[PDB]
Amino acid sequence: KRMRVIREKVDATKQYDINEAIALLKELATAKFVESVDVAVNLGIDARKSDQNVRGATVLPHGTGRSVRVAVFTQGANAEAAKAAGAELVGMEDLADQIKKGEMNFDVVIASPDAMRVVGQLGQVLGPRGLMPNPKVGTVTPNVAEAVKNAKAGQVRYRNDKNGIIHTTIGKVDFDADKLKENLEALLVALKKAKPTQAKGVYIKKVSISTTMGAGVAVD
Amino acid sequence: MLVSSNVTMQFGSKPLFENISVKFGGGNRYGLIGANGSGKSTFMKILGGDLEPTLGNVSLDPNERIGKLRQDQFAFEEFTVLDTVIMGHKELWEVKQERDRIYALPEMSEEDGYKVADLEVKYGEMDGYSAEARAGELLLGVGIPVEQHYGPMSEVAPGWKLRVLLAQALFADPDILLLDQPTNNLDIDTIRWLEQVLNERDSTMIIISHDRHFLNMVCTHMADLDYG
Amino acid sequence: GIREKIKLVSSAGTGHFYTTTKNKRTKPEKLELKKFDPVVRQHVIYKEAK
Amino acid sequence: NPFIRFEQDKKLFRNALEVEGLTKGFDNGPLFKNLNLLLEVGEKLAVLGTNGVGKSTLLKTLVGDLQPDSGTVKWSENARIGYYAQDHEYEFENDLTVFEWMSQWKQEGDDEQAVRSILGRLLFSQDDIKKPAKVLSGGEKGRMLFGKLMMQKPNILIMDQPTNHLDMESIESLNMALELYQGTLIFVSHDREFVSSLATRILEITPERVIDFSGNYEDYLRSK
RNA sequence: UUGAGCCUUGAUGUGUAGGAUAGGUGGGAGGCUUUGAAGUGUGGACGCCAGUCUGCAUGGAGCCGACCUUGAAAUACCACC
Ligand SMILES: Nc1ncnc2c1ncn2[C@@H]1O[C@H](COP(=O)(O)OP(=O)(O)OP(=O)(O)O)[C@@H](O)[C@H]1O
Ligand SMILES: Nc1ncnc2c1ncn2[C@@H]1O[C@H](COP(=O)(O)OP(=O)(O)OP(=O)(O)O)[C@@H](O)[C@H]1O
Ligand code: NA
Ligand code: NA
Repeated sequence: KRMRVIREKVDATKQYDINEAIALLKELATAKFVESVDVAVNLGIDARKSDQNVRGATVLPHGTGRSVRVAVFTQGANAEAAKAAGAELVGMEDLADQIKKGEMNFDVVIASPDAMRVVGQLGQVLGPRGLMPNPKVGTVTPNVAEAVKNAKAGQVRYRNDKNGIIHTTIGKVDFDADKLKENLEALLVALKKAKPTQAKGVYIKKVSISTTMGAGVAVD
Repeated sequence: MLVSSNVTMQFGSKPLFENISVKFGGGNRYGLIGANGSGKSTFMKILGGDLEPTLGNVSLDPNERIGKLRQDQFAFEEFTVLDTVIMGHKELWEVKQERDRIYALPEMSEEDGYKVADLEVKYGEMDGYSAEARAGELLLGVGIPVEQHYGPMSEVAPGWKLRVLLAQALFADPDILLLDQPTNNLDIDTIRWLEQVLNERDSTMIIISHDRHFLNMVCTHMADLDYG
Repeated sequence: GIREKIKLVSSAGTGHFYTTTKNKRTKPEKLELKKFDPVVRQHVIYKEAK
Repeated sequence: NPFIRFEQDKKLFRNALEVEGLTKGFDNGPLFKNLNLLLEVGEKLAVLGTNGVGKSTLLKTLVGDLQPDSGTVKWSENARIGYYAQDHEYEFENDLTVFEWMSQWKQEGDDEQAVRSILGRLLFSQDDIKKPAKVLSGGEKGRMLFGKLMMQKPNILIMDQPTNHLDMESIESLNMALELYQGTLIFVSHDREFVSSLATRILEITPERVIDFSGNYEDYLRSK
């Protein structure tokens, strides 16, 4: 059906325009869903080399569309600040080992040096799917209030595959085509600024914006 | 391709091998021969980079994970059967041993918070979530069943100690330098299992065995190290 | 002839070296001597490296 | 070719081993049960099997550092046993020179010769008789063990796996030394044309049936 | 006829613990099924020989996903390779 009609309706060989593609993605509208669309950029890097990995984040003016349980698992000043800053819980070891198994999961996890219990409380399951606090990502910092403020402001994080293609949360289809621009360009600018100095050759070749249920198109 | 550039080593008061230089690279298997007491294992250590020569340079490959087998099949007797294989990969084993200083140190500092935050991330990059998942399956593939995975290495017959020490080198392995692989002499069934394993997979290898028939059936070159 | 030539490179950071001779086959062992280093104008330690 | 020659301190006559029942076990059902056999001052009886059968632990029980669950082994009252272990790391330790290690043996010998001479008969010089014992490599350590056996001069050589790290030029030197040796020995080497070279009383060992003494072991492999 | 490089398409891929031959990257829980199904009979090829797999009419429109032993989550799909 859709997989056999959209294939002939939209051609991925021709490189579309930003304005045409943002409209076409919303124009597909085959199945009914929240339609949380995303992107995929083919970075020119050697992910084989450890230093050319690009794990980072950027604060977006549209966030992700949903709030998570961004709590600071470090008892003390950071946890006290986060509790009033609007986390999902407080920082304690009752939910790290005795509750780390019973409790299913949260959205995010920040850390502080006051009680670095979360460094082992997650163990293998808590951060096995990407829940550990990145020291370079800023999650594990003393400023629990600042971390909670950034999490409320909507700092979206991105990583790399084993070949160097970045895909990450960018926003829902409920945000208009005009609003898509200050998300796409903001993410691209942040990635360009944070690009490693050891990036030989052309480091951006192909941007493809895709739907959760639909396909993807070559934007530029 | 790893290259030796005028390598000399002087043990005692007379040079062992004088100003050697040769190129290793490709899907070939440079088995090397030499009388005991004359280079061989020392040259293998130089190539691996564990020991530096008195003159010359290793001219190492950039990050191609030299995977090695040692001469001693009894040097591992306290680390368990499932511990040796996971310790084969350096950057994983070192990070694991350092991260093991969390549950054993009841005091954490501000810098230590950053360090525990980033070492777990490095562990995730190095696949610590599957570090023990990728080891038991290889250990079963070589022919070591489950019942002795967590048992100590001491309670293993040496013909299987070698079977596990070989698997210790099988973690994303180009450029495997195998020291004396026989000794603790394999039956011959284990020897043919070895030869099929070695000559089926494609990589650059350096054998040092003394078995003429095994070397005939395996290797294509002979990097003899005899006179100087 | 039999005594080879060696240079004691200074350990004060500057590029300076005294050159002497050493019997190179009794045992490999670098020479450590405290010799004057004119560039820094002090008596520093001199480790050998040819 | 390292010139190695095994002498005999005192010649025993009647018979040496005379073992009745061992039944040694570690974790599973005993690797063997009876193994009743005699020696009669013979030669070898090249114990052999597959990897993990328990030939090394059988030799351990015979040499007495491990005792069976219940049984008797006993040796002749004049029996002097030289032992070459499968793994020898408890020996090359305590940071001695080659000279000191080789001199810690010997019965009544001058410090300068008959101990610095047995070293030179097997590929060692003045520049090597001062390097530490714990640094030699493989075949050199095995050769040092051979030298200690040559100086101890034992009647019965247990010699677990002698051909491990040898040169393929020391292998036949040891072969000739063993076939010219006039004492009693056992050995569990897995080599084909070593057992085929000199074995007479070959004893195979299996989890169920322990065969013994077909002959040259060529007739053994022919009957099998 | 046999190599090497590229484009496109189609096949292609377990454990230790299983209802199951799970590549990650995590986006998500509701799509997928009738531009004819659930399952039935017909076999190609591959096959850590258990199974995937696709030409095929008829039979006519249920299945899947979630929970779940688990290091991981499931051809609920898609993009990136
Ligand atoms: N650290 C050392 N210091 C001094 N001499 C050494 C050292 N290591 C080894 N030797 C000696 O120098 C030579 C180098 O030994 P090496 O380990 O290279 O032997 P090898 O040829 O690999 O032997 P084998 O065939 O038995 O494995 C040997 O003769 C040894 O006795
Ligand atoms: N200390 C021990 N504890 C438990 N099991 C042991 C112990 N020592 C040996 N075994 C077991 O006994 C069997 C034989 O051990 P042994 O060391 O005698 O081997 P082998 O047959 O001589 O083989 P190889 O010399 O080639 O290693 C093996 O199954 C081994 O796991
Ligand atoms: Na060696
Ligand atoms: Na043995």
